[PDB]
Amino acid sequence: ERLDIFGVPIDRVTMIQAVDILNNFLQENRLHIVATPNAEIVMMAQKDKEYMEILNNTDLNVPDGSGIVFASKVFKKPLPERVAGFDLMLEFIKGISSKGVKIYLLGAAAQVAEQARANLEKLYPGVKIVGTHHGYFTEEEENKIIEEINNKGAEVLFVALGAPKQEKWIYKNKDKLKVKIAMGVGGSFDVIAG
Amino acid sequence: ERLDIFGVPIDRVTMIQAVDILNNFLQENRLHIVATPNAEIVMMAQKDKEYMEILNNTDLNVPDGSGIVFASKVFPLPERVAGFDLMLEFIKGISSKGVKIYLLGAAAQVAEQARANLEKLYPGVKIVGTHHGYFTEEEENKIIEEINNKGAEVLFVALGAPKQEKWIYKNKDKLKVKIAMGVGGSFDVIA
Repeated sequence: ERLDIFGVPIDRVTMIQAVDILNNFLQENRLHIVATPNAEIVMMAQKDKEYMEILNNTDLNVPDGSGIVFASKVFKKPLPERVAGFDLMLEFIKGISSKGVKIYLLGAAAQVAEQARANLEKLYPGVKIVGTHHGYFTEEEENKIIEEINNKGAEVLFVALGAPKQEKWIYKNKDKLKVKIAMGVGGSFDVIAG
Repeated sequence: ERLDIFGVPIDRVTMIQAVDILNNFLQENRLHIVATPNAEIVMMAQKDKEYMEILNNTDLNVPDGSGIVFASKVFPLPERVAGFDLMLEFIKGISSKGVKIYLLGAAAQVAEQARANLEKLYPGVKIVGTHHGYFTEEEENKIIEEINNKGAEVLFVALGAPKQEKWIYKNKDKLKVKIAMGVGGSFDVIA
């Protein structure tokens, strides 16, 4: 089920299998941490012990980009396909948009997650995005942000802070966040906000 | 020819067109800066004025990943391209042409392992030198001099965005290469 790319475990999953695993996570009443490691993240983890530890403690590590798939070719069972973290997020949203799954968007500059919300509502009619908040917050602002996420009863939280900040923030707040899925999505809100 | 994605100019090119442009850059006696902007880079450039300036002064910006292509759907980029595949496809073509390549970046012996693996993958490839990326100021002088003395034409900079673009741009008048391109974690995955 998993392969090791320089200490980083990667779930041997296709896009469809990753979406199915995320849907199954919604049936388990606990926080699930999802990361999408790519070649850049593997490189970063070699120099960042804390990041390497987090990546070894997530519920699902979906491969992102081409580089990580190429690295897996050394194995008898390589990674089955090239997956983009961006496409995984959209495909997962698409499926839950008709199920009433409460989504929270946290990250990017002022009004970017609001614009992303407006655009996702047009793209996926019926999507339930319960709240949004910018990603250039201090540690002081953090507790009020987590309280709003929890008060709105969010089931899925997309964290557009960029790697490794997004994984580190989720992991540090793993016992505070009352969501079922927390997933780092990097620049995904910016490109949907157009 | 170029699309603006939140201030970042993106060359409206397919992978093959990008490879053809890079081949043509080898015929021009000047440094060409190549970046592969993705959604993450676009986001970084909104808060980093110096990075935004560099991305507006590169010779070629090839789209990387799905997010940036999705953003272009407003009016689009012809295809989803990975910067990693662009690097390999460009190496593949120049491996039989004697084009000198320098590998700079990544931890300890990763760049040298990447060199060994590229020599197996593309027989005839001319990688004249390698160096790790966690270098000091005194080491930069030695690296730049090695790059120029060995006569490298193509430089792959595996330092990660924005460090890779910033390092190339700061040293744009020191580097005697025809192409300098940031490649992120590309050496690690070839090693």
